[PDB]
Amino acid sequence: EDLRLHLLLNTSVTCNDGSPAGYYLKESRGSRRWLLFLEGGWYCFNRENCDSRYDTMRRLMSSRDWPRTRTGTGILSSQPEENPYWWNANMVFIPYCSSDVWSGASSKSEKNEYAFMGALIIQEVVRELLGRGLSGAKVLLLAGSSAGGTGVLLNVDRVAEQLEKLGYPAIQVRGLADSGWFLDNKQYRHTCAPTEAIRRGIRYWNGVVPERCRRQFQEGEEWNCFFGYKVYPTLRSPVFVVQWLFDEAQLTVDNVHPVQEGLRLYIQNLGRELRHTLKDVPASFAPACLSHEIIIRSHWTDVQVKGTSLPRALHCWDRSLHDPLKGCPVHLVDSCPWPHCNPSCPT
Ligand SMILES: O=C(O)CSc1nccc2ccccc12
Ligand SMILES: *[C@@H]1O[C@H](CO)[C@@H](O)[C@H](O)[C@H]1NC(C)=O
Repeated sequence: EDLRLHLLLNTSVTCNDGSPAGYYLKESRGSRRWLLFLEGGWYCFNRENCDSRYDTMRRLMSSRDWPRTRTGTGILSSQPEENPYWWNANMVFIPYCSSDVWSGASSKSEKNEYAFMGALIIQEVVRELLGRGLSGAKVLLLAGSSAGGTGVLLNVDRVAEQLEKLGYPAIQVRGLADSGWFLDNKQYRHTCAPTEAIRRGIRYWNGVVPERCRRQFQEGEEWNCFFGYKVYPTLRSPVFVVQWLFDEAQLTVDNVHPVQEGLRLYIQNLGRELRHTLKDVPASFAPACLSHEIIIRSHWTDVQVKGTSLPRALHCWDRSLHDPLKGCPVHLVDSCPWPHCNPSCPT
């Protein structure tokens, strides 16, 4: 059940402090399915708050203290009872140590105290995994939670193009974005809010975004591509979107903590706004819960939207991509308007 750590052989691809990045691997011979999960954990957009993050969240900025193994949980689990969806797949857990929402491509030098290479970590991991079985893969599912979910949206197309120009058009690259579908909305009450943090982060990380999204918003406005409802329509790879309607990180950046009318309308409008952004997303799972992340939580099989679980919804999504399905829905968005109106929400 354990995934074994492999630091990157290309030591030029580093975490924030210059230590090498890496990945955790549990191989599954006899399986051409490969799951590459992107860890979340917020971000940092200037020297000062990155220094604070280095004091108290150093494992998200450095590999010096990483454990040698890690137990696969939820969709990374290998037992069918915990992971009905992809229990037999090759499991990859990519630690989040770049603090850049998996967007940076900047090395640390005399002018940069930290390296932000999240976009290069994903590519270098994919490159070093071909020699360990990925070259024979049939499906590469790029998954991620929180900032890792947004990292899927930023990197799923880049993963497909890298394998294309490397002589592997048979590997079908897909994305699974969990809790990374954020809104650049107005805060309930008025450090940089959210939309200004990404604006400064891109310049601080020299972050990169999907090409077609970059061409729409152009120079100075690439921060728009960090938000799912604006970057998703420009992606070519199939992406399944998992999003709590009332995400805790979304409420945090909205300064939402007996609910009076003003806050009630704000919460119900947020749930409404998120539903609207998913109306055109065919493969989606959006329960009306106040929570954060799901796909690597051990009890991720418990939540249901309209009677269908997330593992089943992901199974139906696989079927839909096998070249319209009866009793196998892929678009599952709660309609009720308040946190925990879905009885299967976590407690
Ligand atoms: O990683 C985590 O737990 C939270 S990440 C996060 N939160 C809120 C808004 C964001 C916007 C853009 C990108 C990431 C965002
Ligand atoms: C290591 O990674 C860097 C940055 O992505 C790249 O420029 C370099 O060519 C890589 N080296 C090898 C041997 O792959």
